[PDB]
Amino acid sequence: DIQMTQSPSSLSASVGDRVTITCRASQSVSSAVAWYQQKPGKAPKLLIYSASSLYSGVPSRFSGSRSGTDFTLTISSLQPEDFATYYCQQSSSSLITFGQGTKVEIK
Amino acid sequence: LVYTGKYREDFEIEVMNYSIEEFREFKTTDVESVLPFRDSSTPTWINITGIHRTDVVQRVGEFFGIHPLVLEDILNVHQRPKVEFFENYVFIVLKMFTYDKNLHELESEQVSLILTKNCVLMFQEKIGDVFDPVRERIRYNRGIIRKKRADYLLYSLIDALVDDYFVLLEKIDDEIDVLEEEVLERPEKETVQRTHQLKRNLVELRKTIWPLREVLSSLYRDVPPLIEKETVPYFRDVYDHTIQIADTVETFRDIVSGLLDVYLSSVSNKTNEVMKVLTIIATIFMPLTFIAGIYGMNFEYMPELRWKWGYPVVLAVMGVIAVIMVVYFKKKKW
Amino acid sequence: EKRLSAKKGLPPGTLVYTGKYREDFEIEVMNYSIEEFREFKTTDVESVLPFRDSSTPTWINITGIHRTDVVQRVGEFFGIHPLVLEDILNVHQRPKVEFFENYVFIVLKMFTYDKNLHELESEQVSLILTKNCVLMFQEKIGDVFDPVRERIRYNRGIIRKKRADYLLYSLIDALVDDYFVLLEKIDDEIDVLEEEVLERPEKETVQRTHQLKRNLVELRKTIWPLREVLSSLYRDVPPLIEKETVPYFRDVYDHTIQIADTVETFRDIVSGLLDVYLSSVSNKTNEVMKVLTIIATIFMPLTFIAGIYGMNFEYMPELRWKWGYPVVLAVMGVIAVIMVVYFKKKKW
Amino acid sequence: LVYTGKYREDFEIEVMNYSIEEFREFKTTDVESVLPFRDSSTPTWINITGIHRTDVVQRVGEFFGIHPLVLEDILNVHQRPKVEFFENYVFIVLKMFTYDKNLHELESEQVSLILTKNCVLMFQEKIGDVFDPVRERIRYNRGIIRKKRADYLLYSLIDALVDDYFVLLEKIDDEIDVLEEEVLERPEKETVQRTHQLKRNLVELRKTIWPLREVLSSLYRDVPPLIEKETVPYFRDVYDHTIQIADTVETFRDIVSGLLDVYLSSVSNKTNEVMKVLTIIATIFMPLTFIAGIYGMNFEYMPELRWKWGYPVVLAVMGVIAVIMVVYFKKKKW
Amino acid sequence: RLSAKKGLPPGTLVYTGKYREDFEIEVMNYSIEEFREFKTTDVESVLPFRDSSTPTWINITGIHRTDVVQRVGEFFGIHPLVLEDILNVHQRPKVEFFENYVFIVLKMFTYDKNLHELESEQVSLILTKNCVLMFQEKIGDVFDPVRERIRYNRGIIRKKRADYLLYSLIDALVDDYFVLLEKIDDEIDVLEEEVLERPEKETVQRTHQLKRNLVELRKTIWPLREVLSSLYRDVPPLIEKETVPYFRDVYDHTIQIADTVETFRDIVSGLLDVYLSSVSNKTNEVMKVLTIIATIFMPLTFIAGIYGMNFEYMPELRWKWGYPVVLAVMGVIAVIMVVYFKKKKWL
Amino acid sequence: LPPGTLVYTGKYREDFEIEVMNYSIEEFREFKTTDVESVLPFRDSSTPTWINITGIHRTDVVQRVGEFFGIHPLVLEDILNVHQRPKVEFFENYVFIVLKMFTYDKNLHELESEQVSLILTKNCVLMFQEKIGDVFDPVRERIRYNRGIIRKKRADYLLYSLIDALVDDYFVLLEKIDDEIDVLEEEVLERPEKETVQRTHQLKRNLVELRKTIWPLREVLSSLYRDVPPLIEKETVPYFRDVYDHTIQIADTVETFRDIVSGLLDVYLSSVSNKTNEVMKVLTIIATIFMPLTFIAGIYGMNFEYMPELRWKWGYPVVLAVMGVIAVIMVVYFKKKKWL
Amino acid sequence: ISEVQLVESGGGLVQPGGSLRLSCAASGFNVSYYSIHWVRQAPGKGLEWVASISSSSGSTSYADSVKGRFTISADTSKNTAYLQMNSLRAEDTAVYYCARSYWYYIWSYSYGNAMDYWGQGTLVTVSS
Ligand SMILES: [Mg+2]
Ligand SMILES: [Mg+2]
Ligand SMILES: [Mg+2]
Repeated sequence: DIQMTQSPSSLSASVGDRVTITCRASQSVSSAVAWYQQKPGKAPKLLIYSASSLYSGVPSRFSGSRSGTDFTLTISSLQPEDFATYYCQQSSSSLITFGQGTKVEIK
Repeated sequence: LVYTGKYREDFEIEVMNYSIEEFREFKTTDVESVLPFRDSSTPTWINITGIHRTDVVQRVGEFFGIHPLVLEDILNVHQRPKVEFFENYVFIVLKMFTYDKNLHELESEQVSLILTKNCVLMFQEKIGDVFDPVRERIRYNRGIIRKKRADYLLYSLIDALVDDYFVLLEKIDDEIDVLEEEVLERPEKETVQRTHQLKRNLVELRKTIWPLREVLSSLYRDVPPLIEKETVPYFRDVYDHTIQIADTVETFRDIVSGLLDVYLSSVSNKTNEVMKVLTIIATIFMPLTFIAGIYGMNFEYMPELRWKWGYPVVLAVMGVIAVIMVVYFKKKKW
Repeated sequence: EKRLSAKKGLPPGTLVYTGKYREDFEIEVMNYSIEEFREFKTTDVESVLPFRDSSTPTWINITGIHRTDVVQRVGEFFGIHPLVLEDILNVHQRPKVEFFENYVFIVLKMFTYDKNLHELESEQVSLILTKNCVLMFQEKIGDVFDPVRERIRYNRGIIRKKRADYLLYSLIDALVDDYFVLLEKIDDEIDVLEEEVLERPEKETVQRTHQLKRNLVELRKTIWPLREVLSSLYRDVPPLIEKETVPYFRDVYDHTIQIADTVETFRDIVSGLLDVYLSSVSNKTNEVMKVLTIIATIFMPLTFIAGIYGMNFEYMPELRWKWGYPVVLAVMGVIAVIMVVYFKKKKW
Repeated sequence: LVYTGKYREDFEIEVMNYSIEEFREFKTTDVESVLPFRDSSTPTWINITGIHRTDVVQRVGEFFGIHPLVLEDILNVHQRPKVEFFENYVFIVLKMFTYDKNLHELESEQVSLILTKNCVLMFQEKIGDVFDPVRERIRYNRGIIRKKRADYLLYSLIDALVDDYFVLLEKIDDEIDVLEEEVLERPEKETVQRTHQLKRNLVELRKTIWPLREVLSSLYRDVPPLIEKETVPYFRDVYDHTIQIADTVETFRDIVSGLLDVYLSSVSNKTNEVMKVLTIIATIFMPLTFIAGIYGMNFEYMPELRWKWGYPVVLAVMGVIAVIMVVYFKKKKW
Repeated sequence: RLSAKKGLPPGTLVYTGKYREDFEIEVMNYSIEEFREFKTTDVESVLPFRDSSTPTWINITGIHRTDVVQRVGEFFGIHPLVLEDILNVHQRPKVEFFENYVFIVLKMFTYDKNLHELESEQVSLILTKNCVLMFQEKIGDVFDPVRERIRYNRGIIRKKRADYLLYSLIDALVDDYFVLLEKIDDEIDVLEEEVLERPEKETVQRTHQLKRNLVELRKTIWPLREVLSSLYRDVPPLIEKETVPYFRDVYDHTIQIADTVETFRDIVSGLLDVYLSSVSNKTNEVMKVLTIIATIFMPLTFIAGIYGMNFEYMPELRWKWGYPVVLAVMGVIAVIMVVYFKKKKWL
Repeated sequence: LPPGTLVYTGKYREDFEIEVMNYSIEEFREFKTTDVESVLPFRDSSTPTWINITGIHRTDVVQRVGEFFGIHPLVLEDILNVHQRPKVEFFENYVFIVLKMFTYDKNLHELESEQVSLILTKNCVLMFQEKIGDVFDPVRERIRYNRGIIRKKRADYLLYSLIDALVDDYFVLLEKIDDEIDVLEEEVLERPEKETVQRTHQLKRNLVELRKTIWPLREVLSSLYRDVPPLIEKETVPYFRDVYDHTIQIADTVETFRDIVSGLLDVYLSSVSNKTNEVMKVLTIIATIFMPLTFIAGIYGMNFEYMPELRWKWGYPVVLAVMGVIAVIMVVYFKKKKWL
Repeated sequence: ISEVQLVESGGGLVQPGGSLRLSCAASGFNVSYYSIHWVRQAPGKGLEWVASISSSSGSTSYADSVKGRFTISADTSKNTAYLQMNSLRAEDTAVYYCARSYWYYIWSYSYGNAMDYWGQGTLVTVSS
């Protein structure tokens, strides 16, 4: 079972800032990593797949990249609606796992 | 009949004689215990982890009725994967791989399979392999392995080997990602060494994966009586998996070759830059060395006393000529 | 025997879009005849399924194949073998042609070239020719088949008076025309890069040159299978294609021949450009090493003799040669100017 | 309608109606009146010059019923030559190249030819063409120019054009020989620029000539609608001339390509010789200066003293080590 | 040589090859129910098989004896020009159709890994009625799998006619082409490693030899496509319609071979440029070392000669530890220059 | 000039002869004359005849010959024009063939070309040459000595035999050029020089000239075979096809030679780069040895008043010893680096 | 025709050690061409993947946290995927989402799937 370690868990920033969330895998996950955002009381929404490809309809401020077993999600310029919890996901195996989450708070 | 490899350290012979009703295992080092298993109706799996101990392999060779030439084939390590068909058994040569993430070093281990009626034989040079899932499936009655014949055991072994190749490809994929990132921006001599080593690794991988595709194709396409007709789709699946692996290997080769080409493209600029540096440093110091040497000559009529205080004027002209050379080098962007 | 492929870490029967474009989806149909035509755009596939059993030729164009459900449904309703659908969804492929007793399946490539970033991007387009339908499969909005659309819309040419075979010919002809315009773009890019390579030889220049080299190699590996496809089209005529419309396919084959020859000439030109770059950089290095060696030649012997007169043997004729030192400087100047004259003789 | 031409200095109209008995020459500077007006009795060759006065183009197009599409096509400079066939007339567009040794580039102008029954209407952009031999052939009644019909006029014009291309390629051959002699004797930094200019000129002529070759290919063997069958061997001859010109262009491109490679080899040899001079002088003069600085150190107690002309002994040992270094270079071929 | 039989009348049977030591005739007459292997030396033994009602494969190995070739051609009614093309080893691969037979010329390659040498042997096939006539230059074939499939009914070989036998032979020859391509790719890889790692003169000589081998191979392969395309697309009366798809498959294999050889040619073309780049990299490492040494030691010797001039007005009378302070200046300059070189990542 | 002009553009006017060989299955005759009227009455003949009017510099004789045979003035212009691409023309009465003959010089490294023309009318073969000496001697020997099957055929076989002899001469030329390419590749692989580049450039120019002449010959033979004229008998097309195969083989050989000569220059560049690397290695070794030692000699050659220099650990020998130690350390370092 | 929708049904309060079944109605798409996933999010915790079904092939995958305790299945005719939960524990209390994913391509040997459309989610409470 591949473990995704997502840090930080309690990021805080103001609107217009730059958010970086980094995510690490316990072993090799060949670029099969996706990101989701979940506002409280709702369902998760897909943002990035293949660790770089931007999902259709997702705002262009979201970005992703892969450095080996290290993955990062960036909100280049925060918005009032960009405050939620973001998760990792590996799908290189039939058993797919999530990260523990990262809440971006209003500063 | 000599072991041509390097691993001549450890020895032990495992046995897994299994059937639907029950299974029996024992890890023993004495030759005579693993002999009478050819008469067992139930499928049997013998694993000889020592090849340098040529006595045991010769003994089982003349006990199982397998030609001495293929015995030499087991005892030979530097040999690409191959398959041979004989009336009594089928001979298959395969390779395992271990890749070190830190050291970037890829080493290979040969495994040889001799499949006879209701019995399969391995031959390894070292302790450690990837056939463990097959062992677990034989133990806890997980799949359909225990309810079938020895050819299915051969299929499971080859399937495990191809799965290990998939894992190795994952490791190489991470390495290629990081290496491409490093070469594209901020390259270094260590990065070039890593690129060369990874290219060599991929060359070895291609050279050992193409014969594997050939072996699996010859396995399922024309089926010798040793392989049942029901197990053909399984070997066909393994053939498809080998196709996947070879395609990934080719793509990685192309990426690494492009990485090398882009780096070697810019060598002449490096030559020109080193020339510029050396020329600048040599030109602004040789005339100064000359004038210092002339004024350090041991003649007796040198006006080296007073004469506008002596050393101030020579230091001034050295500075003036140095800054003039610097200005001259400012032109043409040196 | 043809068979669907088993892929590790993937359920046995699933078909996967092997691509990068997932932005948009569209289905466009033009049902045309001698008298009247009709065209509409839709998302529902049931709106376009019944055209399979139709009399007048129709051109069903499906943009966006990331919708594997639509591809599977169309292939099932039209009776397309699953391996052909798996080939449709695979874009890491070379152009190909496959003949079946009920349909013919063709793979082509489309190219958009950008002056900025010097990027050569490929889009795979698939054609299935059936009893009276040509199935168009694409990945994203934007193609080169506007001329065929216009001819259908205003009864130009002879396309309205023919069958689906002429429609297939027209689409392939338009794609080859796009190949020609791409080759012209490559002319422009080679001209710009050759202008820059002679006087500004840098690392980004050779990066661009090697990018062009790889682009041309890809263009060759694309054009050769295209030429084979057209050769098999006109010189192995299947039952789906009439005895007519074969001269047209021969014309398209000739056009492919011209394109291949132009690609070879491009490869030769770019190799010449790289040689020019290396020559220029080598000439600059020659100039700098020439100035270095002139300085060294003028000064190292002179520093040597200054060191000779800078040592102390206590019994040397150090003086009384008209003070000697002026004679030493005279020898310095004489050998320096002789070396200067020699360098002028060598035109350095 | 609109044109991309740049020169508007000169406008002139030439009329030339000729037959066996006599010919008419007026040379009116205005439109005046065109003699044939579709007379279909005598061969008429009217020359117009200039494109700024577009009204003449529309007038002649409307009078003789020329389709407006080709009329729009004529008023261009960047279009490649092409041929179109119509029942009423045949439209052929060509180009003329002029070359000078002083500046080393080519000026291009577009020429159109329209052939109608006993009427050959043409187009022009500059004065002073190569059709003076054709005009002299008209005037002095030599050959078979004054024999039959008007298509032979078009053949004569095309023959004059291909003769001009032949002499232009001869001039290119002369300059290629000159540049070959220069490269094989005197290399320079500007020589590569000159050769690049020549190569771009060659690629431009390669771009332009092949459409003319295909136009002449379509003129012959296509069964033209209205052309006398007695003039087809002449079209074959001019087609062969175009074929020879194309082959000569390809060979010229090959030679110019090889010139770059010989220049690159010369540059590398230059680097090598400069390097050898630097290395030889450094080797011959660095140890000598080291020894001189050794005997010049200020150590109070040194064994050095006058020992049978010690200063000549040290100078002699310096000289002999210089000699051995020199002979080492000589035997090493430096 | 290429000017053999220069001044000779057409149809003159002259052998233009380097093999004059071998000769044997092997006949493999097979039917649906039985076969009969037969090896002989006499020409007259194989002549009765001209009218046998079963598929026959007469393999004449060793054509330095023009008498055998002429006798066989006369009995089978082959035109003398076809015979003189049979004996002409340096003929281009081709296919020619006549009224009663089909004439084919192919080349099969032998490769040597120890000495990077490419050898070619010309093999000619004549397809007359239910008979395939085969001519070679030396012992050693590539059709042993075909022989074995005839011996033991592994396939449909004995159920079909002579055209299927011709198919089998062409297919085996194309299989050798695939094997040879594998070997050449292995040598490509080893030479690429040699070029990138350690450039030498032996390396450039091997690269030139490999380039020559690839140009010969390419010149040979391209006519093979034309031969196969002529074989299956246009039907002669001698080839049944049921064998056409097989010839189409072999044509596809030739397509693959041509594409692979073009890739190999591209790599070999880039090899020498890579070699020059690598040698430039090595000499630039030497350049960097020389530049570093000069950069360190020219300024220090300059300031060691400036203190050591014979001017008698400097404050050298133990100003503030003159020798120690100048040595400290030496060390400071050397350290800062080494730091600069480390920053630029040369050292 | 008008198309009917009969100017001759060539460098050869020294000699002029006319050679006629009329042969038949039972009758054989041959004679050389210097008069056109002597050889003129052969057009209305029922036996194959070979008229070889060599030495094309007097245009009057060929004008008269064309007038007798009805030869069109345009092909008179083309046959009197030396700078003509190899060509084939078909006419209802005759077929016109323009070919070339090549001479190569080993010592001068120069390639020379001679233009030969052929006109086949009914049962007559008219040959036109620039000078004397050609490659058709075996044809004459076969006709004279009763060999082959030439004497029992029509003029089509004679045309084929002449073209076949010309192609065989081309084979000989390509063999000589192969020998030259072999010696050049040996000379560039073993002992490169400055003149190597010029020699390779000359060989490249010769090869491009060869290709420029050869490819039209292949086209001419292809048209001769594929589009059979009514003049050439149906039975003689296989011979023309054999000559066509010879032409395509020659073209392939020319292409191979071009590739090899293209690679020669890169081989030369690799050699010179290796030389440059060796000489830089020598320079770096010397400089590395002798800059630190000069620096030390300068340090201990100063003029500072306060120096621990009188007698410190024997004084003078110790610095020489430490410089020798530095020198040997650097020498063994270079040996380990394999630079030396 | 219509937008892609996922609706869950069956969330309820079940005694520990008991059983309940959750339904997932699929609208706007055919359940055969896609893979249906169940995702579990405990109150105050993050997302946890629990199950997966490939209806066309019938392939299933289960997390080790529920392996041998859950069962996932689909009805192609009903366009509905199921999750049979029995032998429930107190830790199974969560909101259970239903999601749809597609397979995408990275290399020849590597594949990945991303979840596009999620259901509202139903809450299951194991207590008392
Ligand atoms: Mg002193
Ligand atoms: Mg000194
Ligand atoms: Mg012959």
